[PDB]
Amino acid sequence: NNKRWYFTREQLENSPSRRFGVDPDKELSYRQQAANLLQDMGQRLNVSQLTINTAIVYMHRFYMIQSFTRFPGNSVAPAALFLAAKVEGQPKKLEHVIKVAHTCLHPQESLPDTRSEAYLQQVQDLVILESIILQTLGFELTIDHPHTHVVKCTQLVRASKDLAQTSYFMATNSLHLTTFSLQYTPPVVACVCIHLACKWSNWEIPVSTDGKHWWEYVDATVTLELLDELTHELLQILEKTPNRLKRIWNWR
Amino acid sequence: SVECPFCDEVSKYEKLAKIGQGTFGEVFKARHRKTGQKVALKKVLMENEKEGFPITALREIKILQLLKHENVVNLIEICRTKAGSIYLVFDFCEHDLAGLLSNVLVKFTLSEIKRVMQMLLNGLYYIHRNKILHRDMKAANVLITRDGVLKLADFGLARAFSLPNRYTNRVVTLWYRPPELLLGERDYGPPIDLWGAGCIMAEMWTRSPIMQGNTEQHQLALISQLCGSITPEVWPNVDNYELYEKLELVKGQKRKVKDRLKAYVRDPYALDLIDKLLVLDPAQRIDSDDALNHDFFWSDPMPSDLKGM
Ligand SMILES: C/N=c1\[nH]c(C)c(-c2nc(Nc3ccc(C)c(S(=O)(=O)N4CCOCC4)c3)ncc2C#N)s1
Repeated sequence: NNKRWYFTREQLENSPSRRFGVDPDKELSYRQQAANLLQDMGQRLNVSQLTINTAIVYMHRFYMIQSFTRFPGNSVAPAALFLAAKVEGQPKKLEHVIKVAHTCLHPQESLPDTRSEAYLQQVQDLVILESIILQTLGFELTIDHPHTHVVKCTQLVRASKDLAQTSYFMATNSLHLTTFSLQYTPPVVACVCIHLACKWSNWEIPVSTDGKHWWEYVDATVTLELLDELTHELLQILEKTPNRLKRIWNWR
Repeated sequence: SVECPFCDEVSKYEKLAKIGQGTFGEVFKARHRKTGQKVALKKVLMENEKEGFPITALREIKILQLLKHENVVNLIEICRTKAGSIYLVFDFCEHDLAGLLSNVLVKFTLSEIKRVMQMLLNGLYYIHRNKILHRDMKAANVLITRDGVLKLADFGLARAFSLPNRYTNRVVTLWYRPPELLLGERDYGPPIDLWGAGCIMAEMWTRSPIMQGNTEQHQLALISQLCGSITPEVWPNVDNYELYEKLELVKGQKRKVKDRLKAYVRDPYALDLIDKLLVLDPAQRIDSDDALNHDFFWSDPMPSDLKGM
């Protein structure tokens, strides 16, 4: 369906990982870690933030079906990134992905002889995993890219370069840090990020001459009640994340 | 064993017949084991794939998932095997235009030929509107269902396009390949598919591919012997292709499109439309929108439904 990859809060609590004894808290970590690894590998592999985001969504969704107890993020991440790069038209070679993943996970360790049996195995392992990812997602790899939605919103609100830059920051961080993508459509997430960026920069969006709020021009469903609940959730996890907020903090 | 809600094993289908037997490999007709629904199965071939799941298959899948239209073949689902293999599953279509056309028993009225071209051009309008180039137009890729609905098929060479573009030049079967590509173009668009529609339209009367070259040069020669010869007068800026002179095109040739096909076709409107499809300059070549609007589809006998096949 359209609702196939969207989950109620109740459904997120009953995740495959919870079913194997993993705390809700532990699981959010496992996700944040995977998204870190994706971000790190993706930066070294020189891929776009769009490609990394795709890989993060793949990851988020993969773990609504599979458990972290059976497939560790350090195994899935590289496979997800390999796939996302192919899908987004920035293909990276299998050997190269393997190499970069190796340095990330084991900075001190030494790369295996590419002639070895141990190495041939891990090549084969990554290919196997990509295939398990493909089938888990039932081959649905076209992702709606949320950055597009953000740019559009910041135009409607005539945001400064700064406001927009902060909105994009909120956007990228929501994927690494929250399961919003599993619960809310890209356009709604965009509103949330813009809402919070305003709140943070102390910008106020003028009530239309119609007395109608902006987000209404963006998604019918969206309400101020929902936005405050979500921006709050997003802010709290930002506050937990060392140095993240410093990047958008007005230091002057 | 691993959970897998969204990818069913292909054994749900029962193989009936290796219909394709093609160098393209391999299409099976099959039957849903519970409902009897007929489908076509295509295995993703992984013979020379060192880069995991073929980027080529991802592209095709992405495209079939996007394209939903009465005149475009319908991908039902993707199936696994349970080992390991992968299969694209399509709604099955009884006929294919290449087969019908080479069958001496089969006969089209002017009215039905109109209908066929209408559906085909309508499919093209749809895929192009969705930023897709088919890149493999030919009679054999045009299917027709038991109920007379035409479907464009085989998106394995298709690709999205946009907005200076550097697309792959060696696309499209030689006989259906437009001048642009043969002259080395990499910044081409929807007009390449329409050139193909032209060759197919003509084929609805000639019952055989009009221009059967053996090499690119032979192909380019054949095209010149039909459409006149490639001239910066006829095709503004054609000279700036590297191969234009560097490929000794002919010089006396003049347009014989209507004369050489005059025999088979007869109907003035049909000849006029074919002439506007087989235009040399891609930018002067008629598009699906205007083609659909052409008087050919709006004069008697008006287009009719498909029957006796
Ligand atoms: C690119 N080739 C194809 N792949 C699929 C899935 C095709 C298809 N075929 C049918 N029915 C059907 C019936 C008769 C024939 C002859 C054929 S054929 O494609 O194998 N043919 C044409 C080329 O030369 C040999 C014969 C197909 N239905 C649905 C699909 C799809 N998709 S074609």
